[PDB]
Amino acid sequence: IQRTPKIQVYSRHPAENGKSNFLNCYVSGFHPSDIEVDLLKNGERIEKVEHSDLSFSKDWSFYLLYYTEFTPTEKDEYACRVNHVTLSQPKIVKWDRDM
Amino acid sequence: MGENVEQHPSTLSVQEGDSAVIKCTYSDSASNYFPWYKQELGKRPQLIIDIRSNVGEKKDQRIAVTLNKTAKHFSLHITETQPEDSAVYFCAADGGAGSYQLTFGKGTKLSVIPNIQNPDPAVYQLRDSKSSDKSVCLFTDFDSQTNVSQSKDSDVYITDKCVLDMRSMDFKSNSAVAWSNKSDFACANAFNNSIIPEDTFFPSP
Amino acid sequence: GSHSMRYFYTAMSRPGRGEPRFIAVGYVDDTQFVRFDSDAASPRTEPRAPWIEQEGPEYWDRNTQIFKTNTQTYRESLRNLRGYYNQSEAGSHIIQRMYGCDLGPDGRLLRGHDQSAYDGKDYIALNEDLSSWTAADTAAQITQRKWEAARVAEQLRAYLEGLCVEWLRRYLENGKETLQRADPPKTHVTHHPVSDHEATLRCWALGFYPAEITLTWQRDGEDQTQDTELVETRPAGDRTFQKWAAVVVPSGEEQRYTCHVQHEGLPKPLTLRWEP
Amino acid sequence: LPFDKSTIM
Amino acid sequence: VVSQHPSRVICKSGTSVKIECRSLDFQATTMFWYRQFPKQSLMLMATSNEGSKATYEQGVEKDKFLINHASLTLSTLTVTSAHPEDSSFYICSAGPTSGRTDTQYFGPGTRLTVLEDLKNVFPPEVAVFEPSEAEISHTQKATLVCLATGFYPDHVELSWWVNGKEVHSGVCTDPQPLKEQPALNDSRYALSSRLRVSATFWQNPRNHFRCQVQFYGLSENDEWTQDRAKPVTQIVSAEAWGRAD
Repeated sequence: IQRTPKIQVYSRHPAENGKSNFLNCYVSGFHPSDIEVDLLKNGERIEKVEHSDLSFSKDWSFYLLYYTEFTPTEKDEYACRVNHVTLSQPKIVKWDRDM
Repeated sequence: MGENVEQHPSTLSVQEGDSAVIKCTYSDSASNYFPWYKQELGKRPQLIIDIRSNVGEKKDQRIAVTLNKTAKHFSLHITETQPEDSAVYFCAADGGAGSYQLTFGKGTKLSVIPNIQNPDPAVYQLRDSKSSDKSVCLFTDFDSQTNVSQSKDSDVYITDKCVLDMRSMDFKSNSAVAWSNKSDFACANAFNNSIIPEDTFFPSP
Repeated sequence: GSHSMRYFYTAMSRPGRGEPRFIAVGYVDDTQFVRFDSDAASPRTEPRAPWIEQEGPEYWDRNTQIFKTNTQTYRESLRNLRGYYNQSEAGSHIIQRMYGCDLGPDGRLLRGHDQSAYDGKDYIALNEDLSSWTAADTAAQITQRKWEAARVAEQLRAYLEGLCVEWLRRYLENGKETLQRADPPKTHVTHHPVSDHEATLRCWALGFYPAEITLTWQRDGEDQTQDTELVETRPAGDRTFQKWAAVVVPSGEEQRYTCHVQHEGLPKPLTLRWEP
Repeated sequence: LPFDKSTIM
Repeated sequence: VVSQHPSRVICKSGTSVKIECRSLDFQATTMFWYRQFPKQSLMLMATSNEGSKATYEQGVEKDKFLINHASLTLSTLTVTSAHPEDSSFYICSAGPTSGRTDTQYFGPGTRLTVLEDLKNVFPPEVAVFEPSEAEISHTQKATLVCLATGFYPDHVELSWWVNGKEVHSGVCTDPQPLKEQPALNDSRYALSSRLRVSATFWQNPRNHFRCQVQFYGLSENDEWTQDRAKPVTQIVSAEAWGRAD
């Protein structure tokens, strides 16, 4: 049995335009462990993105935090592109500073 | 490899029915498993009891093990000793740094000297079932204080004392055998006044 | 207070893509302190918290020896489970294990754990008594027999009642300023209108530690359990956590709904209303 | 510190 | 349970003797190899790791003692070009738990006897001695004595078979044999044993007594240039039936 990943796109600290922050994409509740996760800046893949070490919840489903250093603005759009074996097509989740 | 297990005493003699105690010491704190092995003559070491670091004492019938992880020493306790308990006892600890192994003690030779209820020391002459011209000397039913010394002459052979148990009527008896190739050989030449007690029943063959 | 130490193991088979991968992560409560990954060029245990960097090279060399044993062991355990289920040597399978100890507020072994999974489903688990096992199916009953023969529960009880507890205490003292310091959350409510008649009221909580938090939207006293849109506690990425709860309320009724924030780091359970 | 004893399943 | 093969080996100097260590009912990632001389201690020689190189102890010649950890069930120890000083009791252990060593199960051991000349090997002569009448009337017990003589080497196992079924009650055998010529290096040994029954059990002529002495000697592949019979692994027995008076 294979589980589909839950995606959350958010910032480490409350987003203030021009102030340095961290762009976080938390993938959780998936099984098996192999997953492809990308951080997007205006529909483009961010080159230097780090991730947490593979761990899992009490229900055995895996969770991973994908993060990058970013400086938010008004005109810049941020998103997260996830692909898993349970996904027929990659799920893109847009970043909203009120989510 | 950073663990040293010391076993004391190296040898132990205990009377049948009495209690025996073997003490061991260990160096490393990574030691959390402590097995006890019993090895009978020419046979393999057999696991009799063991203890872990979360237990102070473990008892199995007559066998009991004690652990003091503060002073870093553990002990084996055998109560109501049987002559079957005679063997080499090894203790071990799984501690140390580097390569994983059981660090064993150097061993303890336990000798349970049997307790003879009614001694009837006697020297008998037993004949061959075939030749009937060949014979052997049997010194039997002697007490445990009696020692069977090797003869000075190399043409006479004397075996060591050996105890048998007749499980059916709780009868234990010590026995030693002697023989010679010299035709002139008499039982008295082997089991003489220095070995056999004064009350020895020694019939004419 | 109530603290815990947990180790999370993941052993993946990958036919044709090399030998099975073994990964291990350690945690003191909600803080990760170690990692191991057999996929590394030079596999060795690595620190993932500052209060563990002080441990000597023997400590790291000791952990690496343990995680190298598990890499060899889980390669054999993955073959055996494949055999128990009559699975092909072409498929990829996962063995997961989570074990560890709980300290009570009295600071003694409260309860110990050792659970294993196969392909994301319960396989075998050590029972509360730390003596017996619960096997999920007949395949796990083969493992149970092997583990009963090898006296694995007895081994675990000694570790959980001793070394687990002794090392957990050590990690709590060495990292007291972060592990024994509860972070209270940062509360604020936001108004985002969805329609002319209805609007969303989100109750935010940020920068708290541990991850245990209770956010409840109460309509004049009664909890709107079915009606509240609660999201999973998420990691901030700096040892802290975030969580929000949104309720779509009618434009004007904003003062009938109240949000209660429950946390360890708070002196009393907060009550919040929307601030225009 | 992790458990240093492992038994194959 | 862990086992070994062979249990006893007699070979000429310069031969390589291969000893197996097998975990019969479990998988073992590690096996330990010990050496046990008449001094009672268990001396760890090496640690066999699957499918890694063996770890040798201090003062153990990695070249004289080849260790191969073939499978999760077998480890072999090769005593390459064995000399009489390599004669020892080679015993192994394995346990189902990997990592910090836990419960270890020992094999039966391998008694290796390396001889510079294979012509000094001889089987035993077994004789059973009937009880004394003086013992029967005096104690109402009847002790039978068995004596195996002229054997070389020390490899011999004695058993009593009363009426075709093995007996352990009322039996006692010398812990170790004695040298017939206690001066030479190559001295043939003699071993004795005793079985005590009641006078009422010995007085029955239907009661059969057999003293069986299993000797471990030369093999089929071993060349024998001398005219006397090959001292192969054989059973030498002596028997006696009950006597009524």
